[PDB]
Amino acid sequence: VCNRLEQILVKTQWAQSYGEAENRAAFSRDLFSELFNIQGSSRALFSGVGVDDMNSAAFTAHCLRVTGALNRLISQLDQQATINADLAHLAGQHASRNLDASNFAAMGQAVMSVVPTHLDCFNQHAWGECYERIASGISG
Amino acid sequence: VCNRLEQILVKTQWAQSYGEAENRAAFSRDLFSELFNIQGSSRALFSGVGVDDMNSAAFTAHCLRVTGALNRLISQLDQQATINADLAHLAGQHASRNLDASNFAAMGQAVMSVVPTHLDCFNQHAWGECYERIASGISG
Amino acid sequence: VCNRLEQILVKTQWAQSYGEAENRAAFSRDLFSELFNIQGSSRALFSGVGVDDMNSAAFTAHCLRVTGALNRLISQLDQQATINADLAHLAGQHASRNLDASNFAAMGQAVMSVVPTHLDCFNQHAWGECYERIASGISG
Amino acid sequence: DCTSLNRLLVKRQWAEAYGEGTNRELLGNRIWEDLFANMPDARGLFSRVNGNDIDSSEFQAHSLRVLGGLDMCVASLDDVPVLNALLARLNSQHDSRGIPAAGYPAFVASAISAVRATVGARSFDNDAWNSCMNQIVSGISG
Amino acid sequence: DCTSLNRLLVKRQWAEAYGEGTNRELLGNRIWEDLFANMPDARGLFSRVNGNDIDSSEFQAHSLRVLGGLDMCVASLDDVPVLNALLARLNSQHDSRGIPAAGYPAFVASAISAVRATVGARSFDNDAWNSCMNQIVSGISG
Amino acid sequence: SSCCSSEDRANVMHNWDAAWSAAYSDRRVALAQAVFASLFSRDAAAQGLFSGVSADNPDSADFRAHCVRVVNGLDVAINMLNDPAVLNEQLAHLSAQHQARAGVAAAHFDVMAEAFAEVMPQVSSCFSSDSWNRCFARIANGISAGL
Amino acid sequence: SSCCSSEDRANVMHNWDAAWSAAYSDRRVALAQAVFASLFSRDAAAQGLFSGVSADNPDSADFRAHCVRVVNGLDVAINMLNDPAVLNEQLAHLSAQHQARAGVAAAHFDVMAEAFAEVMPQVSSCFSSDSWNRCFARIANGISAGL
Amino acid sequence: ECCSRGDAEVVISEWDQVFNAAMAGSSESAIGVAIFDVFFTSSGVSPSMFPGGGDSSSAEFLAQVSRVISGADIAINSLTNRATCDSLLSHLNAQHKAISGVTGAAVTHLSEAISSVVAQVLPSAHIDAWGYCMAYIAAGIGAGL
Amino acid sequence: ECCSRGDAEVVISEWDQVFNAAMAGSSESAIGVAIFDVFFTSSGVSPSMFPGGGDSSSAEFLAQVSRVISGADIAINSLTNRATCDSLLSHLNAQHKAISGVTGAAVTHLSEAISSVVAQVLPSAHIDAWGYCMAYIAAGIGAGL
Amino acid sequence: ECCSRGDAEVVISEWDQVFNAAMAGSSESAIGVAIFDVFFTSSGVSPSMFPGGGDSSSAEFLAQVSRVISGADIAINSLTNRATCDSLLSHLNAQHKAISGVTGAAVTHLSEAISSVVAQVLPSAHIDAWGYCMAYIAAGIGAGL
Ligand code: HEM
Ligand code: HEM
Ligand code: HEM
Ligand code: HEM
Ligand code: HEM
Ligand code: HEM
Ligand code: HEM
Ligand code: HEM
Ligand code: HEM
Ligand code: HEM
Ligand SMILES: [Ca+2]
Ligand SMILES: [Ca+2]
Ligand SMILES: [Ca+2]
Repeated sequence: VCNRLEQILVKTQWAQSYGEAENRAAFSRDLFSELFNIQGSSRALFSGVGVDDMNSAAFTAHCLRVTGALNRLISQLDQQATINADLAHLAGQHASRNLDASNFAAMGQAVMSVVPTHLDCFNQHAWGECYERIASGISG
Repeated sequence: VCNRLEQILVKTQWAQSYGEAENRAAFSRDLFSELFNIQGSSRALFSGVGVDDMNSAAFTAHCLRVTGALNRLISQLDQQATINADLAHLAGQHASRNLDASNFAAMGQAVMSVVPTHLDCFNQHAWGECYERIASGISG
Repeated sequence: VCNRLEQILVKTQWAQSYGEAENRAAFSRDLFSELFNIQGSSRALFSGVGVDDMNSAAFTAHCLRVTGALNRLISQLDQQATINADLAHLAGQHASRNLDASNFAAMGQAVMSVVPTHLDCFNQHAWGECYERIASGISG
Repeated sequence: DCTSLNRLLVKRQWAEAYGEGTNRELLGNRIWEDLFANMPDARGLFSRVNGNDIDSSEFQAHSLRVLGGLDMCVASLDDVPVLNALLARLNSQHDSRGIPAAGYPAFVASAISAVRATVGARSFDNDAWNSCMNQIVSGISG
Repeated sequence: DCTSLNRLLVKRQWAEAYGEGTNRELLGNRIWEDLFANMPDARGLFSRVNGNDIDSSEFQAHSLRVLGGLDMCVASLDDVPVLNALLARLNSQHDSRGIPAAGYPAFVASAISAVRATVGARSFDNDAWNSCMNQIVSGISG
Repeated sequence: SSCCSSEDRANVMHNWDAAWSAAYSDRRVALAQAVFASLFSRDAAAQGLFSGVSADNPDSADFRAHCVRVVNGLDVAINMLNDPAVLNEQLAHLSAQHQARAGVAAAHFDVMAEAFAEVMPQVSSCFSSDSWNRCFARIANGISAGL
Repeated sequence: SSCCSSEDRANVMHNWDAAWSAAYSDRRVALAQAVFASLFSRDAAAQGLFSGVSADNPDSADFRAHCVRVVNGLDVAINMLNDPAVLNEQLAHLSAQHQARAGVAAAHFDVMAEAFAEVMPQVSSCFSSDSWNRCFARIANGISAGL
Repeated sequence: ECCSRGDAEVVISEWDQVFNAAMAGSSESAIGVAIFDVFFTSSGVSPSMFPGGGDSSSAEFLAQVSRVISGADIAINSLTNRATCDSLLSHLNAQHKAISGVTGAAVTHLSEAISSVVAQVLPSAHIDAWGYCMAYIAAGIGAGL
Repeated sequence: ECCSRGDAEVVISEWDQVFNAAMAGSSESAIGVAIFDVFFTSSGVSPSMFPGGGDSSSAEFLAQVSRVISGADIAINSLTNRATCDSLLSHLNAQHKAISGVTGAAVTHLSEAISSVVAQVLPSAHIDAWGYCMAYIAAGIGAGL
Repeated sequence: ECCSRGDAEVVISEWDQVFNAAMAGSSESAIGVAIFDVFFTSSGVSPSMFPGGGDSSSAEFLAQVSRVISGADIAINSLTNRATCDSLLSHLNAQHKAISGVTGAAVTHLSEAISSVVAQVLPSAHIDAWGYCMAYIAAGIGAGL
């Protein structure tokens, strides 16, 4: 899942969307905005990071950590042993939060709702495969 | 599938992407460009409409008929009996072509690769539901 | 001192300089910048309002109070009994600070160094008269 | 007759004229200046919403209520059962207020005149607007 | 009542509407077209300044005189002793001209209407303008 | 206390105007119907307050017109957020109309707020939930004031 | 003969409008009072012409209103310098009003001109004395014509 | 020329004015039924040959009406590129050649029904440009019929 | 947020509209007296505690009124920089802590008196933005009172 | 101020110059290992406390290196908004407080290792702006350590 060619499209289009964004904080906030809009039950999971005000420093910080996590993972997609280690680390940071598969499918739809709106070219399937690669590493 | 609220997002975002496109011919061509890029076996199905030159009048015409079909269907999404009749008509125009489910999933990915690149707001799930509504009506 | 006609020029040119300034905080800071540049001994009088960082909120605040004081006085220049009362109030807020006449002459030169640089028309003498009116009310 | 095609034109031009935010207040202003100029005795009916000062907050809110009532009806012109139910409530909201029957044709003229001035005379169709406005006031007046 | 706060608003909006040079003539034009449309018998009072041709030099100078008279009063609204002395002279300048008392409330309405059209209805306060204009014409009419 | 700010109002008006069908009532009926379904699901008793407009038959003309009225009421108020002096008059009006309705209480507006917060994300592109919750409060508090 | 030119008129109107208090009479009283003080100092007899408005008490309402009228008269005329056809009517009007005043002679307008030429440099920023003297002549000659 | 580039651009502009952001996607059905009503009168063609028998209450006809408006939208929006437009017209021509009883005159009657209904809903419409560009469309769809 | 950047910019804009080039420097006194009149009614505070005893004919009070409007002008014009604004509010807070009988509620009553008088003289005023930004000012001036 | 807006913008600009469209997503690992090499020397900290024991051949450490560069990228790219940056620093501060043997000095040593490696790969780097903005980051991450 997420083969060597699919990684190229995802890395490129991540760069042209996230890596060229004027306001990385807004971009990261839009992503969690969608996720909440897609799955309102997800929002309460973030009571620890000041979700109540999505423009708080505390919540903007969380959003930046996650898109930062997304960025460091997409860059190591070709380094299978490095990312597996990094994914297992992320899995341990999510295990206590009792997440389910609907949470990860919602995050993926958020991811793929936000990313193409900052592009001229989008490969849906390549992105679905490689989001699954990450979510599957994080969900366990 | 494709409930009354999901229809609103799809109709709006179809309008802001397809309905605001500078060059409806290019937009329609990009869609079949992706489909072919996503599933190279699909291309030979269009030997009747001059697929060999994707910039031919014959092939641009086909692309316009299909995005026109997409447009007339999305506008009648709320008129259940009208669209069912229209979908059954489209199904009869595709039945002889021995299409399979991979063809319709590829078309959907093409649809959802092209459409968001002309938007600032995209609801992935709403679009998946309502593309399924159309494809399921056409595939039979 | 500061007759009825001199008040008109001062009120107008205060408006076209201070009242049209893009950044009233910068304008007020420039004024105390000059004063310090003109009389370095004056600076230590402001140790209570964070003079050590002239861009501090504490010191910008002081600068705004003073140019605000200047503004409310220039507007009441024609209302002799009101401004005398207001000047006597300001005199009481400065009496404990053991200021001397060189301090007030330095402030005046600061005032008349800063104000004309934001104007096309300046009447030196009218301004000297009416600054003397204020300083004399404040110094006692 | 407020025909299928009449309704389409009235819908499209109403949407363009009504617009957004404070610009709705512009439309409303044309109406009441014209109405109270032609029928200045009607102004007294609006004493509770300060009809003597149409630029006040009280009358501006009333003005915007009317425009919204009108917007409901234009939006429902294709759905007569819903249209009738909206006019029935509008009818309750106007009865036993001593409103002279001449106030309605006069309001229609002021409203059509304001819309014409917003969208442009050359684009305009008085027959379609009169037919559909009459179907609306016929449900209210009484 | 032309209150302290009324006077402030009338002062500020008058200053914005009155303006400079030929643009004062624009204001004056709105007034007399409206006044002579509503009360066309008043036009004969202005025979000496060519009231039949409001675009002439004679009437335009008169129009600009009135606006200046009005500007004196608005400027003096905070100084009643000076205000009264200005209205007294204005009163001499209008007596024994056969001016019907209805010409004044009508002039006030035309003037307020012109000002409203210059500064914008949404910014406007009819109560404050009517109260202060009445204090002015009460000193002139008689 | 968190305020419906100038920027909050622009987001709401943008989300609203962009999901709005300017010329046709089908869409605003669909929005209100999902809202009431949500509202009645959270508070099965609330439905009894709407007997006068045939709430037990959500697909009837009688109820679909109540739908148009509520949505219209909201559209007018939302569009007045840039003229809050005017907005205040309009909410005081909505307030009195809801005081005349036996059973309606401020608690119902909290459920109504939850119903819109659930439905708008499904009709509105790029929906700002924070701006909506704060300006919906601004509007709804004005209607529920006094009851 | 030197003419109040198009450029002369722009300078005057600029100096005037920039020293003008649009909303308050205090300033235009102060301008007129310094003007009359100057005028009466140059011609102690002139003051007797203003007995009808209490010239012997310059701080009285009665005289302060005469101040507003003269300044207003000038402001109207100055503002008509771009429509001189209109300006001519207005000066012919001012002319007649001053013919009805026993004692007023063209010589008084020269003293009046000196009084403004002394006072304006003290209220007006960047004051163009040449443009003023020529357009004040243009205006004052029209009022004093015939007397 | 007959339906020049400037003619086409006006027709596309006004067609889009009719189907603006407010009216697009809700008014096609009422437009198309009005067009057919106008067409049945002027052509004398039988509604029975159409799906649902011309019954504007019949879902079969409403969808038939939906296709016709769409095909018109498509042909019209392609007026600026005549090579692409000729191909779309030829496809429509082939589809109607497979249909018993479609005549060149009936095709002209339907194209003109579109102009006249557009003018009814858009009074400013440039009825000459529409006349020129609908006759070009009608000649392509009804060629050899 | 409560009194956002957009809220502040509107309040500053409208405050400046009230004190435009015509009205600045001549209307502060009539404004401030009107504000105090509104304030004495809503607060029930005694004019006797003020210099000149609230006597709008008293030069001592007119100057007191002049300071209050100025301090408001200063605080308002600093709304765009909240760090600077908090310091100005704290200075005013310290000055009123030195004064017997200044309560948090009376401070709110005075801040609201400013909004309402501004709305009376500027009917288009955005009374919500004023409400938000005057309550932020009133909380700073009346903190711990 | 220390790490002003202009300082921050330069650091972000040069950090982005290092990670331009060519180098982003392929050079993070070689950068981070170089940073750690510099850091182990200057700090004297044991590689054994790190995942994979500092072994640049160990996938566990390469991922650890990947997190550290990312967290730096995130903190740096947030330098223009200090409220957001302080929160990110506090999260990192809490994460390292949970770790036995992280000292304030070692944190300074790691922040400085980032500047020096950036200067090695970007000779034009403004080493003063980096010094100021990395010390602000190091004080946030190593607060109370
Ligand atoms: C699949 C992609 C995801 C990535 C890359 C990701 C990344 C992260 C990161 C970097 C953190 C911060 C860890 C730290 O440094 O403390 C975090 C925390 C968290 N994540 Fe995710 N995450 C993902 C998916 C999800 C999903 C699907 C949900 C739930 C719908 C979720 C819920 C949370 C929660 C609840 C926290 C803890 C917030 C707190 O500290 O209170 N994450 N995530
Ligand atoms: C689900 C969305 C689809 C829509 C709205 C659609 C629409 C259309 C339309 C309008 C036509 C022209 C009919 C006519 O007027 O003659 C057509 C033809 C055709 N479609 Fe589709 N189609 C869809 C999906 C697909 C898929 C998934 C494939 C294959 C991968 C496909 C293959 C074809 C072929 C082979 C033709 C015939 C071309 C010819 O005339 O030689 N379509 N389609
Ligand atoms: C003549 C024009 C002046 C004006 C209008 C003026 C105005 C003011 C104002 C408004 C305050 C703040 C009072 C408060 O609200 O607490 C103040 C404080 C002060 N002024 Fe002035 N001032 C003037 C001249 C001077 C001069 C000439 C100096 C010294 C060179 C000076 C030194 C001070 C000091 C030391 C303070 C106290 C700062 C503190 O709180 O620690 N002022 N002035
Ligand atoms: C298409 C025509 C009209 C529409 C859509 C309309 C709409 C409305 C609406 C929505 C209200 C608010 C009802 C409420 O909440 O109490 C209202 C109130 C009212 N309307 Fe109309 N109206 C129309 C014609 C007229 C005419 C012609 C008159 C009189 C000449 C009139 C006089 C009134 C009065 C007196 C009220 C009550 C005012 C108050 O609240 O004190 N309306 N109208
Ligand atoms: C605020 C209200 C008014 C103001 C400020 C005003 C102002 C003036 C002024 C300054 C003059 C010039 C006096 C002179 O130098 O002879 C004048 C003349 C005159 N005004 Fe008025 N006026 C007002 C209302 C009216 C009204 C309501 C009427 C009649 C409907 C009227 C009729 C006249 C007439 C007949 C003259 C004399 C015309 C002439 O010179 O032949 N005025 N007015
Ligand atoms: C922002 C929130 C709301 C808005 C904009 C709104 C708007 C309206 C409007 C315009 C009407 C018609 C008034 C009339 O014609 O007399 C109405 C009626 C009514 N409303 Fe609301 N409303 C809101 C919230 C609520 C809530 C939360 C409840 C109760 C749960 C409620 C209960 C009712 C009832 C019982 C009626 C009368 C029903 C009938 O006409 O038979 N409203 N509302
Ligand atoms: C540009 C120069 C002048 C202007 C614009 C001007 C303007 C005016 C105006 C508007 C009036 C009121 C007319 C009325 O209500 O009847 C007036 C009155 C009068 N003017 Fe002038 N004037 C000028 C020069 C002079 C000079 C130089 C003198 C004599 C030295 C003079 C003597 C008088 C007198 C005696 C009156 C009547 C006083 C009264 O009302 O009791 N004027 N002037
Ligand atoms: C401007 C002229 C016309 C246009 C734009 C037009 C357009 C269309 C379109 C787009 C279709 C759908 C084709 C398909 O997907 O199978 C169609 C079908 C059809 N048209 Fe036309 N048409 C025109 C004139 C006519 C006329 C004049 C007649 C009758 C005399 C006619 C009779 C039919 C019939 C019977 C069908 C087939 C219904 C079916 O079997 O499903 N058309 N037309
Ligand atoms: C928005 C609220 C307020 C503002 C902006 C404000 C502003 C001011 C300012 C600028 C001063 C002058 C300080 C100095 O230079 O010494 C002052 C003084 C004073 N204020 Fe306030 N104030 C507010 C509320 C209040 C309230 C509510 C009270 C009474 C309950 C009050 C009572 C006083 C008194 C008695 C003084 C001192 C007069 C003196 O001793 O010279 N203020 N205020
Ligand atoms: C500028 C200074 C530093 C930055 C930016 C930084 C950044 C990070 C980041 C982003 C993580 C991952 C946190 C997580 O997701 O769990 C981390 C973990 C860690 N850091 Fe640092 N760090 C810094 C300094 C230091 C220093 C000086 C030491 C040692 C003395 C250190 C030791 C560790 C260790 C041992 C872990 C945890 C590995 C694990 O248990 O998974 N860090 N650091
Ligand atoms: Ca985009
Ligand atoms: Ca794009
Ligand atoms: Ca300069």
